[PDB]
Amino acid sequence: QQPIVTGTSVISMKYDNGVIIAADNLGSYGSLLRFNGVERLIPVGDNTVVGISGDISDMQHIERLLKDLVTENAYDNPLADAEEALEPSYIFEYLATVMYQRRSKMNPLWNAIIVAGVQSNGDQFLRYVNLLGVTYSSPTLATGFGAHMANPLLRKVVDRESDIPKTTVQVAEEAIVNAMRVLYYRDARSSRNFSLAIIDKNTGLTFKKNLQVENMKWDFAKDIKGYGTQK
Amino acid sequence: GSRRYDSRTTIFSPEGRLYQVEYALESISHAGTAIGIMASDGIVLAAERKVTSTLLEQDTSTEKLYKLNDKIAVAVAGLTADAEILINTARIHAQNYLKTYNEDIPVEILVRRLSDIKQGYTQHGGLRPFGVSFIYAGYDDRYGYQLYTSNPSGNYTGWKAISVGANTSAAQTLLQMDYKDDMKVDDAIELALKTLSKTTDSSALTYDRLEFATIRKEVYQKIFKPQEIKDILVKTGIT
Amino acid sequence: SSINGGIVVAMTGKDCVAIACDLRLGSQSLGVSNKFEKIFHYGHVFLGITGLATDVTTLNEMFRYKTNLYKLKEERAIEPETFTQLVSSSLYERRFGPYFVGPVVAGINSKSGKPFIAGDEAKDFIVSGTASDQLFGMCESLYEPNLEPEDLFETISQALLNAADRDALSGWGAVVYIIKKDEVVKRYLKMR
Amino acid sequence: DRHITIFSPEGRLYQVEYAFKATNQTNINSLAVRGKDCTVVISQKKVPDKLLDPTTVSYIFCISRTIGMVVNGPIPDARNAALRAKAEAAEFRYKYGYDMPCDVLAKRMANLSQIYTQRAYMRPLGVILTFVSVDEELGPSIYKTDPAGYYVGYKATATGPKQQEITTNLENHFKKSKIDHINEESWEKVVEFAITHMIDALGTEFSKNDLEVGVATKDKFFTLSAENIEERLVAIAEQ
Amino acid sequence: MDIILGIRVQDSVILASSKAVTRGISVLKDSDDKTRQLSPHTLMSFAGEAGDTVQFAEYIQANIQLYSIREDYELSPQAVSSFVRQELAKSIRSRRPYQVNVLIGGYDKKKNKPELYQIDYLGTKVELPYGAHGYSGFYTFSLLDHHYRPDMTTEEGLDLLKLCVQELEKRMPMDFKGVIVKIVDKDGIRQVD
Amino acid sequence: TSIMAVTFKDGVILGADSRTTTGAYIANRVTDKLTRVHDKIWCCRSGSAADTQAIADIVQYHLELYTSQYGTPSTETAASVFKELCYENKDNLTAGIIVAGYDDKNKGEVYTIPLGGSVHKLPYAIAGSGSTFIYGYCDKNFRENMSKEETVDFIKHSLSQAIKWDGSSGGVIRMVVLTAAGVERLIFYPDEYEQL
Amino acid sequence: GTGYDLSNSVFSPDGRNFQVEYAVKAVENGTTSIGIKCNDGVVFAVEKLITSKLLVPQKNVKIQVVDRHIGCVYSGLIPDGRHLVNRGREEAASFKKLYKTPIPIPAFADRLGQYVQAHTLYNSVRPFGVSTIFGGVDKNGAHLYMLEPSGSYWGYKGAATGKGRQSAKAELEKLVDHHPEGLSAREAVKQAAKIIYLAHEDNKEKDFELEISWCSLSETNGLHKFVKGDLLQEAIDFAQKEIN
Amino acid sequence: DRYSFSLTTFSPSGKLGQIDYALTAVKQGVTSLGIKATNGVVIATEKKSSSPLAMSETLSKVSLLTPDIGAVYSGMGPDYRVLVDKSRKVAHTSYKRIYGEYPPTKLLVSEVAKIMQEATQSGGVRPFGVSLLIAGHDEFNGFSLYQVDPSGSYFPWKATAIGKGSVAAKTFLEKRWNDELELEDAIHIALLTLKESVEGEFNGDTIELAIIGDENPDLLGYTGIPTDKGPRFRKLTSQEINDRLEAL
Amino acid sequence: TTIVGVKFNNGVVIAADTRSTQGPIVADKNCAKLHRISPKIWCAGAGTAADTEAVTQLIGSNIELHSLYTSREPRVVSALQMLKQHLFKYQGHIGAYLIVAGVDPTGSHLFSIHAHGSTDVGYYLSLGSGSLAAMAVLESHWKQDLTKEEAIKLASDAIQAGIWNDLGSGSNVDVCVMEIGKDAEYLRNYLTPNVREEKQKSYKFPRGTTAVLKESIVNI
Repeated sequence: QQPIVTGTSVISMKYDNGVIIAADNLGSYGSLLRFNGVERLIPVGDNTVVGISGDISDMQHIERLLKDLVTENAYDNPLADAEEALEPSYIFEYLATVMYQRRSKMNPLWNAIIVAGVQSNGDQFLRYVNLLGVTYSSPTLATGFGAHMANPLLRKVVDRESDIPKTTVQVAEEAIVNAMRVLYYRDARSSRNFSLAIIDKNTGLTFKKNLQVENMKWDFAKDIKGYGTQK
Repeated sequence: GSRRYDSRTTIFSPEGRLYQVEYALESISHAGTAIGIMASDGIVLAAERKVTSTLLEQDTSTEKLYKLNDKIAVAVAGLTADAEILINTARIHAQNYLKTYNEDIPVEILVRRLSDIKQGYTQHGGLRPFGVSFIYAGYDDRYGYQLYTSNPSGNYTGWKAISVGANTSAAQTLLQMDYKDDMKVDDAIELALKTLSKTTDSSALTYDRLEFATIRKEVYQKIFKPQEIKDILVKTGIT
Repeated sequence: SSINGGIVVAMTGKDCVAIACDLRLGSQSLGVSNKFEKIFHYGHVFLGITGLATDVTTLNEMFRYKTNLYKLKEERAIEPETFTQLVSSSLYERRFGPYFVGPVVAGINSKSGKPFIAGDEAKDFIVSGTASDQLFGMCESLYEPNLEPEDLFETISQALLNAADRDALSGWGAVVYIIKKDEVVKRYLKMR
Repeated sequence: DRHITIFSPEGRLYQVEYAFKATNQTNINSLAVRGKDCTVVISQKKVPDKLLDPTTVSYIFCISRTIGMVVNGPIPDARNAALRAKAEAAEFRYKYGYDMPCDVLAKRMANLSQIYTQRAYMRPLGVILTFVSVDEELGPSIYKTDPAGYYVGYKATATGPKQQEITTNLENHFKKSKIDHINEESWEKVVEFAITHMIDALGTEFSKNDLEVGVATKDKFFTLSAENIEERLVAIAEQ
Repeated sequence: MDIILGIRVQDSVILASSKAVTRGISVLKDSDDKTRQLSPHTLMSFAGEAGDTVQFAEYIQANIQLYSIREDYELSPQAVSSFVRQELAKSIRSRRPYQVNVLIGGYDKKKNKPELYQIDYLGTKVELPYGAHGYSGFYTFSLLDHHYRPDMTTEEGLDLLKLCVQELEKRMPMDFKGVIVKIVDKDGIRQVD
Repeated sequence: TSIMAVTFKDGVILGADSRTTTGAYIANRVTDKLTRVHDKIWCCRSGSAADTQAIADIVQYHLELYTSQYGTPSTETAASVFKELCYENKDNLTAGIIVAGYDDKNKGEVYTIPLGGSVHKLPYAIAGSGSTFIYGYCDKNFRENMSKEETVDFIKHSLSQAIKWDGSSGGVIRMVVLTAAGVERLIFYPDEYEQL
Repeated sequence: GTGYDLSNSVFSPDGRNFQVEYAVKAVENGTTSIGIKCNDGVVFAVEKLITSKLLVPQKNVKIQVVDRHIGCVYSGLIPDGRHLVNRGREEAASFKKLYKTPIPIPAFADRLGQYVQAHTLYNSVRPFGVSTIFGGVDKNGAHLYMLEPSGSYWGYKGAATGKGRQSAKAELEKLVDHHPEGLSAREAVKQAAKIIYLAHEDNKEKDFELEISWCSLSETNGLHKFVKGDLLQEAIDFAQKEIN
Repeated sequence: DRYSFSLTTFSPSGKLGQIDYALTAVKQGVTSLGIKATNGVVIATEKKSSSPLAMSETLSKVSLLTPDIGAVYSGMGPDYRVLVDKSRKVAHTSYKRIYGEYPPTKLLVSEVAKIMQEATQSGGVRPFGVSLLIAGHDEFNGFSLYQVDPSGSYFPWKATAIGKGSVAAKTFLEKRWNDELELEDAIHIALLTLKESVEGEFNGDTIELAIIGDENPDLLGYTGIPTDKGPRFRKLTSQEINDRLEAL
Repeated sequence: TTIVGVKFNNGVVIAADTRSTQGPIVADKNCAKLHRISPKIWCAGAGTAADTEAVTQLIGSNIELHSLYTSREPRVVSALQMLKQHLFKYQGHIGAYLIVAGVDPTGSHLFSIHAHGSTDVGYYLSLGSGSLAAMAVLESHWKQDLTKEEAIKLASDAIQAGIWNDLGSGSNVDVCVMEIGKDAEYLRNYLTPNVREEKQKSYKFPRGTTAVLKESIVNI
């Protein structure tokens, strides 16, 4: 009914061979920056990462549901490591079902979720669902405050699906890291510490923890004096 | 499963009889005789007590006759515990009717409801029937004095005089012999005690072996105290 | 509750109790009837009920039900103390969704002959309904312990009449019961 | 009548009697004795199959911090009773704010057994339960429950095929000592007594693997490891 | 709003009920009969919320008819009004109360007495010589309090009703399109003008 | 309320103030806020006293069942039971719990369950109205593997400041020390800690 | 006892539940299943009969995982074993939901035992026609259990069920005598293969496929895994050469 | 539960066989008796031990139902224990919680009889294999003694006995009972009547006796409410029984 | 209402005023607020009187049944636990605020319970509209080593502070004293400091001042 501890933006991007998703490590408690080691990117197998924003208690509930789903999928399934592994699309559809059912019981999971992955055919998967069950896909996805600031920057790289094959992992990762820096400049509930995950159809999941926003520019602040007339 | 142990109460025999009802009726044929007589001016209920000992409190034992309300009483033959269950239900029904209509329940409505309860146990639920026959004595402003009987089947019938329990063929014979429509309550008291005396299988009818009640004109409803039973037994010349 | 108006007062005397009520039935300011007696009895126990007249009727019918079943099971009429407990438990059974009523019990215990009132066992006087505060003033001024039944009648009657005269929603006649172990007298009072 | 818990014409419950027979299926004897401030349970352990893990073979259960239970009878019903007793004790502490007494738990489990004697759809459990504690009020306590729903407190008790031999030897000891308890200050000597007495009654020496031992003290119930039983057995060999 | 009026005279009960039905802006009907015969000698008139009144009155009518068939007997007007009061008193505590005010006029053929009961939607029942619901009493009771006599004939009762209706038509701002008048007596129920 | 738990070399110390308030009235000046749910699992309660007492009683019951069926619960298991209660009833229950416990393998662990029923394992936790005023102090002064004495001092200083600044905090400082050696209860009076 | 055997939960005069004994006869008709406890793990193996050429090799899997860390294998009415494993999976999920740790193997054993024993309490239910060998690795190491239709279970060093149980049990006895220090997981896999092959010197009416699984702290990180490929072929080779 | 049907049914002769078999269980039970005096009631029973190691003091054959009502039984002890628990609860929930008053003896006996009757007719249960003697006092009816049988039929008695010795005991009680009997005489007669039916050993450990008598304000446990009566039910100690037996 | 509890060296005292109010009106000058849960367990309630009565009656019934079941003297912690859980179930909608005091085999106990189900232990407690005045007295005069007579004096002084200074409190002081190993000593109207002075005249009317329309006898 009301979110208490909250994560903030998850941002993500397709690139030629995969998907990148990043989220910062902060649990805020209103304006109090209370918890600073909250991982909000949940890998599911080697082919999927779930990025969660919003209520951290509901996030922990979803993470439990995802671990249970992997366990259940392994039951009586000798190919659970192979052609009957969970796909990103299965995980997304399950989460979207849960979210919409919870909404329809007036008891929402107060989250926005991005499922990033690579399908077994090598297709990039990147889809959003929120607490309403509203779903959409785009070459770039961002939740929360990142929807307003990160998406413009990432779309300057990937404006349409025909930009995806032109976009390397280096360019996409640089764009994601710069967008995280911009969020640290401009989101009062952000952290300079973030996690980033790369899901490549060739090189698999690479999950980078304890990244820090670097190369911030602040020295121009020395010149700012008063609010108008103070010399 | 449990099907092995189910005796299947509520089934017809090939003759179309309900055997549990017939066997409950047999049970009642070993219970103490009860008699109802409808006089012109009232109703007599009389019953024989089967349990007797010098150590029984006959002065506080009230096992045969029960008030259902201020206007209706029952005499019981058979399993007193089952009767007490049904009597409590009837008392509640009479008070529900008074609450709804602000009028005292008609006697037939009470009798019909209790007979329908008894019928239900013969048709559904797989339970044994209630092993009790009732005589109902009541007054209402529609028919006045009314005497009913009911049995485990949930049949009920109206009577001028009736007997239930052990000796009922003999009792009904004597009642046919001596009953009259004009007779007063004080005549019917004598006829009741004389019939019990001639039908009892004890050596002599005595005030400890008796329960007695009257409904007579408002209507008053008297359960006789044992001294009053002594008085009436000497007045009738039986003791 | 106040929609209908009404007041009940009970007092103990020397080997006696009095219980009295107004007769008005209202619908807010509109007077509907002056035949709405608020005092009921169940054998020798008297119950006054003030408040919502539908609940007054419903509770009277319910206590008739319960005390008839009591007499049938117990083979004796209910006593005032037992009836007070019965009223209390029956009203608290609707602790949520209450009956909007103020009961007043009066009577004399058949065995001890002690006069009893409740609304507890506040032995001097008990007051209920719309003019409760006028009644408290009157009774606390007029009441004396151990009044004989005739003086108890005068005291309770003057308390009721003068309190009712200062309540808009109650009046149009009053009834007083004077209760003794052998004898109950009902009296009707004119109001002016 | 032989198959469900209804009366025979003799008023017997054959299924309850046959549930008593099931209590000896395991051919195990148990012994309980009271000290001044401890209670000791001895049970035989028979582990003939070399492939068993002996640490998993136990008929002694820790019900709560303070209550031990030893079971005679097949382990599945024993584990049923143990789980139920554990749940009851935790629930009692939650409802009432204090640790369930051993006698109260024994009463509750006996009432469950009575229900199985009275409702046809549940069989009796084929187990005899001996509860032991040091009660906060009653001190060291032994209460034993059976398939009839009977329970009583004991000064000491034994259960199993040879329970008469152990019981008569205990009775003779109390006749020798004129006391209701074992007069020793510390539980190790009560254990050594109980083992010595089981040896004398059964006529067999025990290895540390042939026994299991439960001790209730004021603070806790606990079960001895095989090496603590070794220490007690060598103490008996040397004392 | 609706007008229902009742007068118990020596020999009979007169019930008068307004003919208008109004929904929102418009008079839909000018001829509506706001009564149901509950039994050959018992009539109920009703006023209140749209739909509730007729649903309630027809449920009552069906139950009284069922009783009469089961017993082969007619309930007294007392018993009917007690039953109706019980149903209304229940409804106050129900999940959707019947917002229905009734007058029950009957002739008790055991007492040979007319009886008029007023029952509000709360289940406040009162036997009265004459009765009304809502604002109709505000205009009519002073006429009835002034002129009513218990020994009035039916014709005197009807003339007094005419005076009450004329006063309503004068002072009450709604147009209720007149009244239907029913008489309940020893011969049963008839409609009059 | 001001509550702490601090892991240290030998285990964990729980600390609390003793003030319960109803508005500005101090309804209980000597409250014990340190509730045992298991022998070496304790909680600090903050928020609704009725909710947190009901939860703690239910957790103690569930952990007694766990103990009799499955052996000794871990502190993580207790925190999970607290979580399930706080989370499934988050609309009705206003409970911010700190759970602290010792076991010989994990040593001291601290879990905080804020409002909403998230669980956070932490090397130390602060909670309650008075914790706001000591976030900076605790961040500047906590260090891993303090001695018992250093940890007691750290709690005493922190809670003394929380009491100084928060009207809803005060009275005595209670501590529970959980180690291999056992459970030890400490109390510090105002004339000790107000001199700090 | 021809009077007392028609209904579950009836005691005979000698105190026996004959329907449970008949369920045991159903178990004894099943194929051989075994379990071996090794120094850090458990090995499960089962005889799968090749009733025809038409069965797809390796595909009709009989061993079941519970959670990620428990293996279950059973002999008798295979559908009753699946039913029991479905309950076990529910119990494990419930435990992990309330207590976030994986269910301890003794706890899981009792949950199953209570569920099986409950099928002996009423005449409205049949006993389980399976005996189940199950176990795994938990925080306290490896545990091996065998559960009977009565609900009776114990811990075992090695266990055998089914038609070949007696020869398997004798070979497990010898294996436990000869390796008192505890067998290794890979050697336990080889021995399990040998023991199943020897048990199939009974019941030789048909060919059979060996299926093996294991759960080992060193070899599987305490997760239940099927033995496949090289190590399975090596185990089969060891079993065949130990016979031939 | 698939046993929704009655296990007690009429035979062709009209017998309820299970009830007669329950009465046979009762008649094989240990003897219990009751005697009503002018000023009290005695109920008494033999305590048969199951073992010399059993603490018969831990098994209560005589139970307080209310401060003024006591019960004793013959037959199946566990059934009695469960009936005692149900009787206590129903005395509270069906009466004390409504009327602020403990039930009269006859009404509690009715409630017990109802519980017993339902076991003769409801699905899937056997009758209770016990007969109860229920002794009590109430302000209006005074002292009462009732027998309740497995059928749920109940009868008020001046004196009675149940169980194995009940025929000889009832004959002795018919010899000895009279309307002028005081409670000390009733206790003496009770002890005599049990002496003739105990299996030899006869003392305050092998006998359980309780009285309904005077109010006992020392057992009430509080002071300052003059209208609060002490309990009239009192179990005699083994020492009181021995003291009386030595003077017998 | 003023209620206090005071522990002393071998027991506990609870005390209450006796005024019941209906708003600003004194409905009953001598209401008994100390209610027995069991012989040696007593409670006193602030808030709405009916809820205190009803929860006390229910808990006392269950405590008596539990004592019969266990064959043991009831414990104050059981009354506390049952009250706590009942009130929590009703989420504070039962407006009972209680002090529970008693003696049991484990010793003397004193608890408060709030309508939401929160409990605390204390050596001294106060509840109700007079609780602040009573607590001021308790805080200024309570000591760890109180005798029985000191504790009775202290408790009645705290109630008197409520009586004189809180409008919602008045009339008499009721006391119950529960010593370890002794019967509970209930002291109804231990103090009567508020006796009304005699009126300036008698207001007994002469017989016949009231006009009677008609009389009839009622049959009963």
